[PDB]
Amino acid sequence: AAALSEQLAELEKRSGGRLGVAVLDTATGRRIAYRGDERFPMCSTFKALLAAAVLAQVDQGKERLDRRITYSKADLVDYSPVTEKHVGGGMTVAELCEAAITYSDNTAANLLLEALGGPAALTAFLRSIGDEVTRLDRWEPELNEALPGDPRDTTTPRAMAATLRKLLLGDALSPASREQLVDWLLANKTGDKRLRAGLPADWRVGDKTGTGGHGTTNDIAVIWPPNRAPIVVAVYYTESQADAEARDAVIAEVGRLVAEAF
Ligand code: NA
Ligand code: NA
Repeated sequence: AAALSEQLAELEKRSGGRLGVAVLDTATGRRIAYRGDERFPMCSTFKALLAAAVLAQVDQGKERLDRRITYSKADLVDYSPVTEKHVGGGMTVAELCEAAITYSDNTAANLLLEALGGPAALTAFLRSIGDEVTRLDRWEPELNEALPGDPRDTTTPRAMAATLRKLLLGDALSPASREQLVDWLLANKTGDKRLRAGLPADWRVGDKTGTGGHGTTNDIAVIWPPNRAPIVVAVYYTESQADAEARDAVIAEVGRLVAEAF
């Protein structure tokens, strides 16, 4: 037999690449990590944090979810499945948050960054809620480059699990904004082959995925088993030589290992 952290090490060994995991069981405070303090490229997982920062502006009376943002075809960057349909007519701030979170729409994220004040404003938001580790440096789509050894646009699994707990289950947002943020992650459409695929069917998942260069596949989540306190799980996987479906399977296996331990 072996501890969960040892099981994750064996998963890493047979999969190749570099795997980072942090888990927090909020019932007990049980915490476990594997490469929990190493930096990993966030890729789209930052969009959960971006939406939170926007909601904090709403909480402060500095932004409105129903504000309509009009843009142009010149704004469209790689991978924008929702915003590329709304150059005509635009989209509201809420719709952009939903697109960014549930479809990993890259232009939506840039438009929300523009509304917020950019990557330094998002990073400042994170410092203000006690995350001294996570950093957004670039805009879409360059922030997905995921160069090994590059500290730009990175987090650690422990920092991200702590931040996601703070945002979805903590004091950072108003009750209404916290509910809205949870709502968006519960509605995610990009995660069915990742953590969700390894968890029992009646566990409820709110998650945000990330995908990038140098074989990067990520998934961060708050998970509610039936009639039980939530578990926060952050998974970062990079420097893999495996194809996208195989990397999804690595994350799904982390989910299964977590479900078999907890
Ligand atoms: Na910790
Ligand atoms: Na593939």
